[PDB]
Amino acid sequence: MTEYKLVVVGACGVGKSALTIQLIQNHFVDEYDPTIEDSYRKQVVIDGETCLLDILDTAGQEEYSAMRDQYMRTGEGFLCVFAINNTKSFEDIHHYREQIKRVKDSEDVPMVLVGNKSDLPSRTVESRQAQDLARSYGIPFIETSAKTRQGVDDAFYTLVREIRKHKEK
Amino acid sequence: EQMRLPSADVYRFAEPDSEENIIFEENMQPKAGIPIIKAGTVIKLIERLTYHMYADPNFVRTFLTTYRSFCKPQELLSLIIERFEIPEPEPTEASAELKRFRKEYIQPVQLRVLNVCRHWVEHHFYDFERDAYLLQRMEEFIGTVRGKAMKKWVESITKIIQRKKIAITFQSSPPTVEWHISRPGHIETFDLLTLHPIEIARQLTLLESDLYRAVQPSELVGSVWTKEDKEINSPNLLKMIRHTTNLTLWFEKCIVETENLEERVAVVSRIIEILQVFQELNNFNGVLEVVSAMNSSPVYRLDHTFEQIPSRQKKILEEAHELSEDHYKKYLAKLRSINPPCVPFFGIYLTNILKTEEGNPEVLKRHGKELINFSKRRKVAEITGEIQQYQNQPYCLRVESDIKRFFENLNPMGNSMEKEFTDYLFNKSLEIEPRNPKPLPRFPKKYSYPLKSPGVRPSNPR
Ligand SMILES: O=C(CO)N1CCc2ccccc2C1
Repeated sequence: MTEYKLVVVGACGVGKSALTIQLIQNHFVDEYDPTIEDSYRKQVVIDGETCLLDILDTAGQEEYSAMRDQYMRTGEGFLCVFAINNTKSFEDIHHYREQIKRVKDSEDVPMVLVGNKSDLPSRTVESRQAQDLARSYGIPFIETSAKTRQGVDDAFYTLVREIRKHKEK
Repeated sequence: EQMRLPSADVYRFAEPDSEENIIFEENMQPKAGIPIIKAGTVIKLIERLTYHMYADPNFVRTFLTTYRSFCKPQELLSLIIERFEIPEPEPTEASAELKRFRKEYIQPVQLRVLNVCRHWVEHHFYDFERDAYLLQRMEEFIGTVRGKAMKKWVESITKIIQRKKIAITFQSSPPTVEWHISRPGHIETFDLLTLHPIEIARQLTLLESDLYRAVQPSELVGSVWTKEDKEINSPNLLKMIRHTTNLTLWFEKCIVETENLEERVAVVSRIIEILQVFQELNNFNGVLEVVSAMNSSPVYRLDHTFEQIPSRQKKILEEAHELSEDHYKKYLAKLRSINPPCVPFFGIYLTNILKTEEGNPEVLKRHGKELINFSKRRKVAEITGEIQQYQNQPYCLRVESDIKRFFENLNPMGNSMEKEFTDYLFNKSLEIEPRNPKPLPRFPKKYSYPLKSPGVRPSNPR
């Protein structure tokens, strides 16, 4: 069984946690203990190929800025997450992408842009702006809603697809 | 016989337990036989915080650490006062029911409320420092309390309140302070290679231990270090992280600004020696600040430098790096297995508190009624409790105040911003060891003193 080491990155106050939590946790239980191994590993079928996702989310450690390379180096594919109500988190994405390319020593690293909606304040980043940025990087864009679970699977499955299209090459 | 309390119309904590106001986890409190509360209304949580049948120190600590997400401090004080002020049941034309009720309901409950006040004032005094009217109300409540049973507790609380309004030496001999090339008092000469590596690691372990120990649960509960007021609410956690970040960057800088290959090999080698001593001291914060530097993009790519690193030190570094692998699997097991003193890596705790708070609901609903999810808070209080267990025991090491100063005032970034500085480190890495196919240049030596390490073993006996 193929295992994909995925890494979530983004600014604090953004819902990175919710994204990964909502993927892992059962569709209808709101229970989560992040200490145990099942917290970050999940078996899934994507395009009829069973595989194992290992997700690294270091949410809460954003101030340890010198550890980003360490954490990013562990990954094959990356979700670059911003919050649709925080313009600054959107503007920081270019920095994250650049640092990933540098760490992986590659111009073409499997990557998806994810814009997450949680709760108020209201949207400051229109989806078009994000579609445009994603297009300039040549990567997919997925918008998600943490609380309704909309987009969560799509975000992760799209990154796995990106990894497969990268490896066949 | 049961007990016959007043009606809920007169005293709200009389209401019986039901699925609509209190629910339990299926297991029983360790050491103590008490049921584990999963969720309840604030009224029921306060009833059980001050319960007549038994004391519950675990619930009290957990509640007072985590309550502020669901109940404001002023509201808590109002509720425990309301709890305290118990009226009697009504008719019995006259004392069978009453002497029992006084001795088995009123007196215990009142003692429990005093115990809550005592723990609140002793262990969470910050609520009072930040809201002087909260302290005013507590002092006039405590002055109100009457009984002879109560006097000794009231006196004790009043003593703690006065102590709180007010503004290290060893078990036996610490080891001898170690000096290499820089001599005592000559702070102007201090550098990575000129200080003794043992003493670098020791003095950094002392800084990082004190930093780890100053962090309080008030800076962590509610994930406050990630919110806009983090500098107001989490100043000690932030100083701690900044120090760690500074040293990772200092190590990177020492490496890539040493342009001569041979000298750079000695620098990396010396840093691995410091890692070895961190590992001996159980300073895992130190271990990881070295591992982060080695894993940094400017350092990791220096294959000509790591080629010349002796195999013994290669293995030390590899073992240290493997602590971080698989979501810190081996770090977690190693930490569990060692005895204080130590300095944990804080980052895991931060992530776990955040994810716990984010991945569980604030309330659970039963029969249309909203219950505070207490188990969520318990989980957070377990983590803050684990942090505190490693804060009690200090290191048996002598401070050297000059070396301490040097590492406190270390500022590798200078006046530069993060991006500018890390791009500089990376461009420097490219300069000193260019990408294939470009050939490796040579660079002149910068160090006029000898490069050989004194090693990592103490120089004198006992
Ligand atoms: O050998 C090399 C470079 O070729 N390295 C690069 C830095 C590093 C980081 C973690 C674990 C081991 C190593 C050893």
